[PDB]
Amino acid sequence: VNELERINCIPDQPPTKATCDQRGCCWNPQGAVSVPWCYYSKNHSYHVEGNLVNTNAGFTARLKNLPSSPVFGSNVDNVLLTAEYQTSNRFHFKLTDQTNNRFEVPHEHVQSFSGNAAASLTYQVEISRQPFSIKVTRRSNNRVLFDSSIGPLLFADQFLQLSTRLPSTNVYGLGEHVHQQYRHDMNWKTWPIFNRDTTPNGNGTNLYGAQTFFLCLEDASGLSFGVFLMNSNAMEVVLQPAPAITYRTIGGILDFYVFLGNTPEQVVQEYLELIGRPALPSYWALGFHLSRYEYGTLDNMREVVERNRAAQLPYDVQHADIDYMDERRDFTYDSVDFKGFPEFVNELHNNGQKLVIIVDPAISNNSSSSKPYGPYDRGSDMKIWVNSSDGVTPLIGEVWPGQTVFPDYTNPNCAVWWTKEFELFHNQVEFDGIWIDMNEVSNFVDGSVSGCSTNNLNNPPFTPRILDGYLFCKTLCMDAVQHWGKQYDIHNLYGYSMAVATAEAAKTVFPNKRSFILTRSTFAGSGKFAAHWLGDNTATWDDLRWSIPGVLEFNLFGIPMVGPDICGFALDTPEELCRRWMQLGAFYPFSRNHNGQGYKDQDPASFGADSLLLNSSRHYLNIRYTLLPYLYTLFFRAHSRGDTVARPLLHEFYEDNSTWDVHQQFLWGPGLLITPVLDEGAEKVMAYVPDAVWYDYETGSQVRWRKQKVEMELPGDKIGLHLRGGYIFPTQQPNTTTLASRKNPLGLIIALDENKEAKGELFWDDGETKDTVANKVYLLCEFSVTQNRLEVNISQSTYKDPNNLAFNEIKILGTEEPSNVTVKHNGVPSTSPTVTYDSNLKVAIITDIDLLLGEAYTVEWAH
Ligand SMILES: *[C@@H]1O[C@H](CO)[C@@H](O[C@@H]2O[C@H](CO)[C@@H](O)[C@H](O)[C@H]2NC(C)=O)[C@H](O)[C@H]1NC(C)=O
Ligand SMILES: O=S(=O)([O-])O[C@@H]([C@H](O)[C@@H](O)[C@@H](O)CO)[C@H](O)C[S@+]1C[C@@H](O)[C@H](O)[C@H]1CO
Ligand SMILES: *[C@@H]1O[C@H](CO)[C@@H](O)[C@H](O)[C@H]1NC(C)=O
Repeated sequence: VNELERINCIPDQPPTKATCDQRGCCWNPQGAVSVPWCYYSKNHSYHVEGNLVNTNAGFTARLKNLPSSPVFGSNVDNVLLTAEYQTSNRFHFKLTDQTNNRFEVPHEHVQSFSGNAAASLTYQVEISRQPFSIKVTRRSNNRVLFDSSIGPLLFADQFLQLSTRLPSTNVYGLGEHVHQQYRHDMNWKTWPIFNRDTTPNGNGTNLYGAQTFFLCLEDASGLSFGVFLMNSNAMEVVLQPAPAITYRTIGGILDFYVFLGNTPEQVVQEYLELIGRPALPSYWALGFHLSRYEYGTLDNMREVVERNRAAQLPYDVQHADIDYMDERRDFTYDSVDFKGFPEFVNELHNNGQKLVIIVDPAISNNSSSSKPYGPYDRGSDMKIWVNSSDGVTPLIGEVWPGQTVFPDYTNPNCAVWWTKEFELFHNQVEFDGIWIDMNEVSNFVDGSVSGCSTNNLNNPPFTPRILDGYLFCKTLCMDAVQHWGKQYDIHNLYGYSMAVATAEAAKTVFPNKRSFILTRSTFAGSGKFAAHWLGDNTATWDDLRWSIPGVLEFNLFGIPMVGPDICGFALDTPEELCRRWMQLGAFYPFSRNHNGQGYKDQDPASFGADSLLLNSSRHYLNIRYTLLPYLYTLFFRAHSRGDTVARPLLHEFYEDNSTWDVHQQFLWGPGLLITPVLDEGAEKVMAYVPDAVWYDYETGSQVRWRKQKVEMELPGDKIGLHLRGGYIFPTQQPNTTTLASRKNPLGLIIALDENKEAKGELFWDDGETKDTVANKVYLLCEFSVTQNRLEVNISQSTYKDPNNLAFNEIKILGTEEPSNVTVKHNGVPSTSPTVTYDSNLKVAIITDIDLLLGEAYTVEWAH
């Protein structure tokens, strides 16, 4: 037994031969660091009893427990395996207790499979019976993708474990954590997953959300696969250099999906087809957002808003944190410090901006006839609180307002209550979107104001290595009771259920609009409802660097609108760090500068009306806004097809092994390469330039670099931005708000490849109506350039923007001088446009043209 393949039999304590012998495992203390001294033997677990049975969907097998001493308690004697060949690219298998119903995640999107095994499978499944293992191989090359035979199946009531070999070390995903790098360290690493309010720092703890998905790039051909575990109990995932991964959970069932794709993008698409593709955001949510904890007063907030508006900062959204509230209570505002809040909301709206308000789940229980607190009275009337273990008394904890009860968003009636609270509050403050926070759920006491009873839920036989080592730390008692079940089973689902309930509330408060929901805690599928931010980071260079893997991983998870707090939540931010973070932050799919309580101001204009930081911030935000039609179309593809938005280099450049661990650069979609300076004092960045033609975004000059590491010169006012040859990028003249920018002239940037060809697309709808994609009210056009000729081709034409939008500029990169430029409309000539040519840079710009959005054109030229 090769030491890299040993599966640890003593995860719970310092390894001893005595414990090893008792557990019937193998003892060998002579390995390298982290190699398990005690590891499972060749036959520990389950065997198949009798024959497999064909079903319409796949097959079932009965697994029988081989005799073994009970380590983490009540072992499951008869296990049922149910396997379903759900699609050509997705396999589903579950291990359940044959004679008892167990908790299964009540997911809102995923449904039970009815139907027949798919035809033309890209995979094969192989079951070994003595001892049990399950293998999933790729049919084309027989590559073993999933293979549980490396370790036992373990299945006790509060301890379930299965391992899989992996075909490579290119492993990406799992969450929510700060991994620091994007490609996984496979060198004996354990990642705990249990929704927790904790600082995203260098300690590798469980954080706000629970994401069990990972993607593996098998080799340079691009062939990739993914694995998702549908389980919401506390768990940890163990990575080792075999390479192999082990999932270790403390309840529910092992419900696994395996996805195959021809590229990393296709694996993500397969995962999202299962779990739910992300919502198409409101176009305004793609703009820049500004926020802080404790402006203190509306006057102070209003002063910040005004100096950034005075600076002409692209600036769509203002967030109001708990300081707007009357003593930190939801659905109120402070009538003294925030007197005139409704007038301020009108000011934002008149300026073409949006208000996003924070709402916390926990509700103050302080109410009397003397001073009623409406949300609590109404919630108690409807009996929609999380209860203590007696099943009848609302659990009391403590959050921002003091003592609180917690809504049980798993109860359908709770969404009715929540909806009414928002309707009532929206009648006072006409906010545009909702930021749901502290929804792990976060509790300032451990469990409840009276602690937690000692029992198998609060104190289980095995505890994954979660921060502080107790499940109820800074959250609710594990024996608290909700509609879907006990907190032990549904804790990781709280913020998911809250986001589902908040989207329901939006149906009434914002009829037929998308609005915007931003959530802290997530589960698999949360992106269908909400954006995410990476939580309470710190103003350090480490946090700046660590942000990029976090953004890429949430894109894998189908929450593409993701970003950190730009400049750093905790601590005063250094000018240089904030300047670099604003440059990079202009390109986070969710772009928000947010700051903690009491720290020095870090809004862009606070650095000086004429400062390098403000100038550069404005410059790069103006570039972001210019590329919004491109970014929005990327979101359209995430929503409709399941593509990533912020995308790892390796998803486009998988043939090139130098991209497999790149985490200091990323792409927008296939075509825009972003190269930030991430090191203090630096005016350079060591960067990778992939195997494509690349053009400097601002000058349009073709770089000489290709497929190579470079030292990119990036002075204090620059971030690297390069356009990929072969792509056509739709643009729109920027303005300080997207309300205004969407009325502006459009442009095309044609970045020619080595063959002088390029292709692109543009999605365009009204930017805010819900279901425009499902109801087919949108424009989708395709651009292609193949020598001497641009074609604009319309594939869907069921929305026509009333603002007379047209492409009034075409910039062609990598071209010899165009002559005789001719424009045809539906094949019919043809006015001569203006052409400007830079012969040193090989850039042509065509102007004095008006190609109406939604019409077919051909633009032809000679050389
Ligand atoms: C939490 O406890 C409350 C009682 O405090 C339960 O309320 C019941 O709710 C239903 C309406 O759905 C009513 O038919 C019952 O009359 C209520 N019971 C009482 C005693 O008033 C509530 O069901 C509990 N929640 C959970 C998840 O168990
Ligand atoms: O006092 S804090 O440190 O700021 O509290 C944070 C943690 O709960 C934890 O660090 C401490 O409670 C334990 O020391 C909490 O997450 C802040 S919330 C999310 C943020 O984005 C909003 O601006 C804040 C107000 O709504
Ligand atoms: C930009 O927006 C302002 C409103 O903030 C508007 O007055 C102005 O005309 C817009 N500029 C255009 C049309 O580019």
